[PDB]
Amino acid sequence: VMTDPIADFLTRIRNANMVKHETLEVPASKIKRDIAEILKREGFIRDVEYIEDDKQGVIRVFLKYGKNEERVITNLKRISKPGLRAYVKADEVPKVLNGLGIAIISTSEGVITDKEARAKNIGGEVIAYVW
Amino acid sequence: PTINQLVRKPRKSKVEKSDSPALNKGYNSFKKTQTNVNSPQKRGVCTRVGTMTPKKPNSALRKYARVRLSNLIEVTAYIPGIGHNLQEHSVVLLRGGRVKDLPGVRYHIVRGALDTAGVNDRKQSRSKYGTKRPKA
RNA sequence: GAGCCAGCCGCCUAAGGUGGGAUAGAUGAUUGGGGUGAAGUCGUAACAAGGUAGCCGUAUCGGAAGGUGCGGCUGGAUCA
RNA sequence: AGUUGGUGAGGUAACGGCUCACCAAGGCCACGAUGCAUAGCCGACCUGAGAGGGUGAUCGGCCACACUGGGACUGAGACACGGCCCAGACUCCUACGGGAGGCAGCAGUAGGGAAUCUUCGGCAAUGGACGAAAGUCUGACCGAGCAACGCCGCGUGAGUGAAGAAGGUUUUCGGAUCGUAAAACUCUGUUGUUAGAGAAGAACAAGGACGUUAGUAACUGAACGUCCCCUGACGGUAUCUAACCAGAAAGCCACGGCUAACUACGUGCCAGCAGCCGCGGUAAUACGUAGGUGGCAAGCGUUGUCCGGAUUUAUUGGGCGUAAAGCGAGCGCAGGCGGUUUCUUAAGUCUGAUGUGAAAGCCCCCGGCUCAACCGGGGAGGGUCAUUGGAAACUGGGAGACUUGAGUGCAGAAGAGGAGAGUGGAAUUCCAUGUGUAGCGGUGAAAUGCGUAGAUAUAUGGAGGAACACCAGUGGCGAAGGCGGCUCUCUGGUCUGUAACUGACGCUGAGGCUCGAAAGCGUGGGGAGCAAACAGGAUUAGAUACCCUGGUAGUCCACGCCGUAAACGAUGAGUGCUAAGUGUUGGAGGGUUUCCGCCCUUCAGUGCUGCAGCAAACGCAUUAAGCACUCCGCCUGGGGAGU
Repeated sequence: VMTDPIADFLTRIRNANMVKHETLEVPASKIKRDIAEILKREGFIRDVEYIEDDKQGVIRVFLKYGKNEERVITNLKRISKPGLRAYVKADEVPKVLNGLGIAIISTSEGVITDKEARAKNIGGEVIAYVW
Repeated sequence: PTINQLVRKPRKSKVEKSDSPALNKGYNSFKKTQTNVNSPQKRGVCTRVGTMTPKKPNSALRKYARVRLSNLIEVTAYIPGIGHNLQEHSVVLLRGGRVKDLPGVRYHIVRGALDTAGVNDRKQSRSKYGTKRPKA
């Protein structure tokens, strides 16, 4: 039984990236769209576009590559996996690779990156890393 | 294991042993009681002194003396240095330290520190073996 | 006279006696297995197809190592 | 079994089974009751990158005990640390009738132990008790004394000084090193000794005078302000000054690798050494002395103990093909985890204010002893705490809506899936009869054996039990163990199509229950072959074994029992994603079509090759041992022993 869909989304991206092809289809829902957006602004995902018929689905995502054929997004990792949720207070906000990476947190005012948290003194639940 | 298991399972450890039990007496007075006495030494009476043979591949005649510690437990210790004065019925101290080329003994006495006499010739490392500096 | 006290009686209970049990430790003729020991007497199961392929469960036998029978495996050489 | 609750009474500073009489049968337990065992608890200290782990001695807070066990009186306050009464063990005095006693207060004594001090001075300060005040008491306390036990500071001198004095040690006998090290000269006194000078710790009650402000008829006084006056255990102590002397003041461990620092002489698997590797049987950098060198230095080594390095209990931070480790497999209560969307609430979550987290500690700033320990002031840190205000993404709780997961309907397909009831042929063997004559059978070689009471062979018929030749295939079905002659009655599961229908009804699953090869047990049957035990024959030094001739239980049937295998793919289960090629069992669609013989698309199993990735290699790779989440089981050096 699919019991953790955000992890599935990240794993799909990691798979489709490691073999180096370009598009990707995933059943759509509330937060998946949001983390897709966040991953798009930062210069990680080339483009997304939302398409829906009668149910979930479907967030198509076109990956991004370097001109010299090298991968920009280099890995992915979930943190607050079910069974053990992980929270962080404002004076604990993680910070991956001394800035060269980002992490994504679910503040009580929405889903934002980490710098946007420390510029606001909020905590919340952390979803995932990426670098 | 899954985190939920360690929740419902203790996840213990493997508590270590000691290398010199006779130095933590299993008490005996007035009513033969339990241990908190992890001393650095004790004493006893030499019940007999002789020599014994080591195991292969070494070869010698190691000089030993069986003792009886005050806390009513038997022990077969070792004596260092060249020569000695130990004979039957003599009080002496016991310093903890194992000796590997011989099996059965894990304590050896301290030289000069008690009834036993210090070694009588050494001139270089007399701290051990209990030899007073020669003042001519 | 009221009121009070010494003395006497009554319930409660520490130590004590008796009884059947519970439980921990030393100790004992004799006995069961284990480890170690320098050179012992007996045989040679396994390692090559170790000279009857090994192994596992099981029943029986025998100075001992082991043999035998049923069922199972390949982590079996050789081989059409 | 006063246990739990109730009615009533009694009682206590005070509510209450605290105690009594009556009534009813409750209470707590897997979220660990009851029992057994160890420990006084905290501020803190030690270690660690950190999470943590281990200790609760000096200093502060609390609790509890006073020779062992009971009881209460006086009192605001005790069931009372130098108080009383009773019982008990111990010590002491009697004139025998009877009495006395409790250093776990400060010193000291015996005993135990590896191991821990003076039977000191003084109320000068601070604090207490009584007193109107002087004052008295104060082993609290302040000081003195002992112990390198800990931490901090300072000496055992400094400048110049060589072709290397003497001597050691060694040597290719040339020298080399100890070494500017010594010598010799020029200086200093922290230190030592002496003689002088020499404090801070002291603020005061009391007593004298002198006022002011409340109260009176008034002043005696009170409550504070101003001045004289009064006292040191430490102790002539800290401290300063002047004189004199290089003079009185360095040991300890180690030198083969880990590890910094090498050569002689001595002994010869003896003496001996070692934390681990290991050295020692004739030229030892490892044993012993000598001489050099290195590390620390008023200290240095050895033992004992706690944390580290240990990612070796893996939350940060490990693993299960063959190295230790997936239960033999299922069914499933409890539990852990959960599809997508609207509104809602605000337990979990983040955030704000207040209280609170003793003092001394660790840390930050500042300051005082000639610096340092130390001392002083001021700040932060620590809660999972309590109250109160916000936000609404995530998880949870409430009212909803959906259809992909799950399931049901309708239409089809395959199968050694199971139980019960009968039935077929071939073969081996025993029996009946005809023929038939001397052998059969067995081995590497032989023998034992059956035969002239006619054997083997051969032909005809009868009996009985067991297993199913060919089809048979890396084929099929089952959850696993496993299921193959044929036909019938009962009966389970899987797969493809359609998309009627309910609306997340799911997954996994400790304890429990079910199934469970072969061998084995019980009761009753049946018994052809085969065969543990056993007998005989052989080979062999021996052969209770391999080879040969016989043969009992067993192997089969019914109902019970046991519950184990290398029960294996040594590979737990659910679910989703990531190149290809090649066969094969069962399907559904589309073209060619006589396709029922090709070609194309797709679902489900089932094999071989192979790319990313992974792996210590061997290898695995859409039937992952790749990438990831959920739930379960298991492991932590080899023996001792699954004892």
